[PDB]
Amino acid sequence: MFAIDPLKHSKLYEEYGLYLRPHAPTIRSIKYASLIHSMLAKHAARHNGTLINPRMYADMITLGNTKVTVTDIVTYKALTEMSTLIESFRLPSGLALIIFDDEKYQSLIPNYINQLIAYTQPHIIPTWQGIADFSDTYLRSYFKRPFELTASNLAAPQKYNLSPMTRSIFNNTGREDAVIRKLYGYGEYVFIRYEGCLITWTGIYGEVTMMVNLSKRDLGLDVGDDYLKEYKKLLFYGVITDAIPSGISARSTIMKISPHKMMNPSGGALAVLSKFLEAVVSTNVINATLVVYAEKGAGKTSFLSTYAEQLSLASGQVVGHLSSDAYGRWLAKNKDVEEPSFAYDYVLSLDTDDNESYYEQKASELLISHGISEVAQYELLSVRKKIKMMDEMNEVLIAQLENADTHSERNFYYMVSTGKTTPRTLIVEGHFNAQDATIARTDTTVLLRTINDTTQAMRDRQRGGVVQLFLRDTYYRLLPALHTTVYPFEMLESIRRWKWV
Amino acid sequence: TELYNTIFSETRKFTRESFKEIEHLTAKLANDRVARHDFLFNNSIALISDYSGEDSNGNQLQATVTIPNEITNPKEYDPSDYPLAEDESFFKQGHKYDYLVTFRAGSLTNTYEPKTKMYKLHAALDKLMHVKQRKSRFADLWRELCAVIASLDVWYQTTNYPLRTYVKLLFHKGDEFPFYESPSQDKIIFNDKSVASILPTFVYTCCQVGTAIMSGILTHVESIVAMNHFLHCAKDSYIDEKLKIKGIGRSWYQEALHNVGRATVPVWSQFNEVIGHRTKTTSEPHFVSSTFISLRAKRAELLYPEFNEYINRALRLSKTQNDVANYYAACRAMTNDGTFLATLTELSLDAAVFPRIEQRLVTRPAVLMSNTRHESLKQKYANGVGSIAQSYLSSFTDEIAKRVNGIHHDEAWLNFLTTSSPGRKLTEIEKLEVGGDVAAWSNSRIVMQAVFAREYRTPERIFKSLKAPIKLVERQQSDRRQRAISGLDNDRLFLSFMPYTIGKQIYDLNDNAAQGKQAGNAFDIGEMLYWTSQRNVLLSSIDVAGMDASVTTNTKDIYNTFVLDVASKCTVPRFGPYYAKNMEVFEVGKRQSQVKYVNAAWQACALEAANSQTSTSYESEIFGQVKNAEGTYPSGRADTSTHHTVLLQGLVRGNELKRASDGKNSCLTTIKILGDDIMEIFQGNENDTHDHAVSNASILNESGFATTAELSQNSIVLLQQLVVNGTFWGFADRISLWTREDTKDIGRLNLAMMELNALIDDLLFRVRRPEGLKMLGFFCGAICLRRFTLSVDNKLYDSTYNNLSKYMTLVKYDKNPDFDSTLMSLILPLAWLFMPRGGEYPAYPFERRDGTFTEDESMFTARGAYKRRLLYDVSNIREMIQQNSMVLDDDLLHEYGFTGALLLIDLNILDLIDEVKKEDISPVKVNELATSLEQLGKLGEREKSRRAASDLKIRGHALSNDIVYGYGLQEKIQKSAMATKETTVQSKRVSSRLHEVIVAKTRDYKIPTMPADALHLYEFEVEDVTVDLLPHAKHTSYSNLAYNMSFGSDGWFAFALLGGLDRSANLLRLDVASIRGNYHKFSYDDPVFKQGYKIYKSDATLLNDFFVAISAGPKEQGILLRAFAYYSLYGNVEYHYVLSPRQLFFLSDNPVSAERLVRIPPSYYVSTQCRALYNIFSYLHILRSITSNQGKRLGMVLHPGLIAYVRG
Repeated sequence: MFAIDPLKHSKLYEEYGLYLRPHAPTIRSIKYASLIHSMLAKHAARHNGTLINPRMYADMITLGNTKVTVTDIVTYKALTEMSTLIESFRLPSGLALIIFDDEKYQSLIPNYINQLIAYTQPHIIPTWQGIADFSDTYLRSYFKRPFELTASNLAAPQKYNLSPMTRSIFNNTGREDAVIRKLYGYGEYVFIRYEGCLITWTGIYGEVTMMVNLSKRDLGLDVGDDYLKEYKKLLFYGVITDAIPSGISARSTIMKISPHKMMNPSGGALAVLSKFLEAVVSTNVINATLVVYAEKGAGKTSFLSTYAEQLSLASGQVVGHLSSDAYGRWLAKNKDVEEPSFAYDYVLSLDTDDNESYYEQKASELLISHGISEVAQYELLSVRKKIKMMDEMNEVLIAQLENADTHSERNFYYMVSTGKTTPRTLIVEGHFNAQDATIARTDTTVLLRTINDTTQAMRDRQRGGVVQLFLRDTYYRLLPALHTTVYPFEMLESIRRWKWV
Repeated sequence: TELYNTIFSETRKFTRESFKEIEHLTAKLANDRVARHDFLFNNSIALISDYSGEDSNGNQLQATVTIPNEITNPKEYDPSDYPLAEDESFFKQGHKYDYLVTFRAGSLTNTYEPKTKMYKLHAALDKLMHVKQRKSRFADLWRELCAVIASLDVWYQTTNYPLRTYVKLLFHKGDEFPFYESPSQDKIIFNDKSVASILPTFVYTCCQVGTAIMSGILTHVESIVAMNHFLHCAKDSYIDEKLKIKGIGRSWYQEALHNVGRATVPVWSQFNEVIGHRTKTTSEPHFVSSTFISLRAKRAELLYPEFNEYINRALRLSKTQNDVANYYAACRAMTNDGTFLATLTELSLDAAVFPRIEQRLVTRPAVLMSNTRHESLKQKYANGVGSIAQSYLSSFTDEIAKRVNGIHHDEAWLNFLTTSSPGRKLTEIEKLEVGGDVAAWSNSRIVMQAVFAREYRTPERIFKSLKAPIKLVERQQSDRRQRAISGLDNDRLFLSFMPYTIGKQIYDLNDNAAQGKQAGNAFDIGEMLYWTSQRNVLLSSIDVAGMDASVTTNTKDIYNTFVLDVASKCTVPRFGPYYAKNMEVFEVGKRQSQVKYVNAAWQACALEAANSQTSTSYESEIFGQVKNAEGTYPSGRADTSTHHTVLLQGLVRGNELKRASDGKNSCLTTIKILGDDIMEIFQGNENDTHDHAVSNASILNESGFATTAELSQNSIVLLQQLVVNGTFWGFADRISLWTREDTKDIGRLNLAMMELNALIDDLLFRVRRPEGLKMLGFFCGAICLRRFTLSVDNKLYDSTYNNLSKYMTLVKYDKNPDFDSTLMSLILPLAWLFMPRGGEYPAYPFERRDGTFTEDESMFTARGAYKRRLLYDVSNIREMIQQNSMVLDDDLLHEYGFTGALLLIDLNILDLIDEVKKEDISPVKVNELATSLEQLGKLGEREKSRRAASDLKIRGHALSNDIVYGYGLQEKIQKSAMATKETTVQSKRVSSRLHEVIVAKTRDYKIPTMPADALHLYEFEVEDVTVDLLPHAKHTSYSNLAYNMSFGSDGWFAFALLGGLDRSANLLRLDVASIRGNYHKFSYDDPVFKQGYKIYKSDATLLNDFFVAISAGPKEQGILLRAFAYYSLYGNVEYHYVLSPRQLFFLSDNPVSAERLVRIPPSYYVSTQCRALYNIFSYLHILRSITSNQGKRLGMVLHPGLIAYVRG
């Protein structure tokens, strides 16, 4: 007995690569579980969406050791009906409750099954990359077992002991399903269908696996292609499934691409993003702002520019986007003017790449004061030696967040956010969580992760890469993952799922 | 005619010619406002300008009544006092005023078109000036001012004291009052537009200054100094200037006590006893005397120079510790106002809840184990303050995890909702719909939980809650800012429940928290009383300014490491929607992903710690929806106090361990923490104590907090209770007899007297003259609470009026042509103030028939059923026991008007009030919601109780549903749920059912006597043998340990006679508390015990069904069987008195402490429960009459009917 009925919701199981075996004791057992699901929904619809004794229901279904028989009758009527249904199955034991370890599966479990989970030891099936392992007892007994055709495996199905009524086909040959279906005699078989990709790369430390929400036709990549080829599609639609640091770099090439199941976005990420979109739409809110934190080196401006464009197009309003080095490039010009400007077009004109930041100058002077000039010099230090310098960098950071002066950062975001000509909806980037007291008043702050080894992106660039790596490590030491973590495809899916107008 | 010329004002006793006169004059002040304007603004009072007299310590002082021009001639309204930003999305960032600026009341003009920002702004400023200022506790504000002025007139017997000239110079504008309030419009309507804007708060200010004079804290010249300082603070903005110099005007007392030099102080034992007195030095160390320079300079440049000159006078002319105590209480009366500080929450929001960064940035722990979303499951600090806190906290994790494993957390969550939720309310009534159909309108968390109970196990509930905003709701308290507190729904409350449950367990493993001691008596201050009697001790009341705004996200991560350690060590399946399972996971060092077994609690704690959003959203009428910046602490949360307590005790004790590992000693003896309040006590040399205190201050600064270090040799502060050298300096100006937090009608007015008696008992040991406070409470009961109006039927009008006017005085109306059932005004007699279930207020001497007087009932007299003995004391109880009668003299009781009060409390006329009527949901829906709510934790306890209740029902023994445990949750849902969002007010009237008993009970109406009130017939004769005093009577004669316990006073002499309070001196505990109250907790006047004793006297086979229906455990089962056994044998006598711990603060709770004082002849001991009963008699009589007690031994005489009732 599954948490979600396969005879009713067959298409959801087809998404996981699981096809029902055609119509034996397993065949009788799945119909018995369907009858139990229908009976449970009927009994739960009568009392506030709940079950009146979930330990009793759990014992009767999963253990199969309880008979309730009329010899109040009203309080036990539903249990007598369930008892006469389970007694007639004549099973030697009970039906174990079966859950997949996917989040998209767990969101679709009915309420009464969730009420039964608390009084049952369920059978939890692990998922490797969103795909449940096909070698489980129940998934082998109830579903068709998949068979993978590759470029070396490929032959007619009579070479193996394959039959239409037992096996399903995973085409991983790099060829069309019609060509395999008419040219190798796979006409009567059913092919499993995946919509994303899984790529294995070459890493600094090994090999790196990446799940992508694009098809292999749309993502125009082959084995051997460079990491910088089709980089923006990978950035907008990819998630690296390895531990940090995963040594992906600009020198990475593709070892293998296979079709894989698409990722589903997280619930809390979509929740906080839809909270922001509700603030964008509503007329009761004067100013709406999204604060996005990211590690220094993640390529977050390139995504958030496109995000701001798509939000302007789907919304019909003007979206402003300050960079994460906005206050630094402002203060590197205006730290001596007694009454400097806070106009949005001036601050926006100072957000270019060819303006140096104030904190970069202070960190570069701090590195010169310790004789540090090179990446090889900086990497060669111990951890205590680095932390002793990052404490001095925190001393130069604290002076700009401690008060509300005219050159303070809190006043900077105040005079930009509450200006006349500034747009209503802003997207502001930050480097670390202590700016939560300093960036303008929001209710939605997220943390962004990309497909970027930030410490490898910083060592593979110019214009003071030592200062860049030093600031990355300082900001990492000040930025935990204490806000909700959001990927770029989740931020695009948030705009696509919001019903507009 | 006039109150300062009555014969009560000169004798302070009630004869028959004096009680009727006070009744007439207080009725004349309570009825009409023409007499109130005549009383407050009589022509015969001459305006005094210069004045002379004594200070609080008896030194001659001279002051002059001065009122500035800005109060009499207010400025016009300036719109730049409340600026906006350029976007006009909120008020300006640095804006000077957060409270009501003083201007002319007609100068504020809303000339703007509606649906405009300036229109909303001026409507809100109208609401600020007209609605936020009416804060009255009992009646209208002029009636409260009449009560204060009447009390001062009767006490001082004259009308020439400076507060009259202040009232006339501030409020006499024409022939009517300059303003008034209406409960129909709920605002202050101005009559004179030329008057100032802050001027309606000065009625309450004058009420507080008169309360301070009645207290003995301020003299008349000191009242001049106080009122001049308050008008000086009101010269520009009253609340802002009060808050700006609130600490400078108080903190001089340490320098004053330094310059005293020597003090002879009492000495406290470990075991709550005064064991001696010593003569110590009160000079301060050199690091304390360096702060005096900055305090002197800031005091000279900030304060009003009359108040500054008073402070320098107090610095010079003090010679004892009691001198500094008296001047300090005077400056507390001079700087605190009593009113609750309140304006628009948009003005105070940027100072109450806006986050801030101090000293330095807090970094992160190294993440050791991590989720597939890269969210932290396990983490550890490299070095810094997180490492220092975890070095102490990590030794507690395994014991706490063992404790957490043995808790059922679903039943704990349901008990947390039914009992002691932190916000206590959802702050507003909300709509409750699940499947496209609304269920109820409610604001209770338990009906909200019963509605959405089908998704308690569903994981999408948490992510749905992450989409909802966190609500903001404001607060009032006096001498403090507005303090916006947050409110959040049940699921954000559910995410913070397991961190609360984990951090709550550490209180049972240490002694460095203060939760165990809030009992309302002197046990709360016992450790400070012990450690301030010690020598070579350094006291530290270290204060962290604004802690909830100072806790950043990284500061939250310090407590999160401790929570994740305990959560990883434990084994808890099935917490919420979570269940224990294998989980793909990351680890440092490991390049691939591992699989670990993760229980439910660690999933919940990691998901809470990884998804953190603090920012409260306020819905404003001006600006729409206002959000906050992030990085505050919400404080309407489950783990709000435990977070700050755990974090501060971890930083302090880990600094102790860190100093030990660096090679330095610790001199720290104890710390006590309750969240934002730290109390450190160091003992040793000045070098070591200064080093350790500076290291604790620096390690708090390294954690991101700003600290003010008030550290002393001889004074300590915790939980607004100041102890100075074994002596409690109470704060009398923190209790407001006149203002409230919310505007609320009273209605019942027995509840009003109970509230007044509780506030009077709270002001009892923190006051200097309790007798004037008794007179002040008598007049606020005689003027403020004396009016009752009730709608009466037209055909039933005359026969109700004529029947009720024989015992009371009633004010009638002319006709009612337009409508039916006009309302009749009746005023209650003054005898209602002193009755059981009436006022229960301490009484003055009533004259008997012989010319003798009853006793002036002191501030320690018992309430409850013991007030019925005054009916017999007026009836000459000594004469009534010397000719063996029980006849109440109903004639003398009629001439004082006690019989009208007893007829009134008998006929329940004061219950007929207006009632807010709720429109309920269907009872099938109520049963459905409660049945669904029972399925969430500990299945089967309530349906067995319902089954056993039905089993008792069918055998002919029905139980009420508020006692049956399977019910009651049905009752709670039935009370707090509605089927609509609006409620109506239903008034009540007299009809034929009530008119019948009006006619029946008012023919003769003798006062009834039960057979059981023969126990009141006892008296005490005075022998010529002087009792011996306790040996601590000499140790408290130097430097009194309360403001009312000075040498010679009645509190001092009561302590010298009865002794102190003790937790282990329970000589008779069962036999005393039986005839007084309960058995252990079950009182005999509970429906539980009454129905149980009914089924006990019946067949015993139904008894176990009673135990199952009540669903009590076996220990309570045995206690309650022994309760029935003790009621069946020797349960006939019972006495039922009520005291309070704030009332008997330093004094003993045990009636056995009076057995050494009264000689009882042994021929009266005729039963096993005579001894405790007579001890209660002697104890309550000695506390009731301390004022005439001169130290003689008493001899008790009894009535033969009392002996006959105790025998059987």
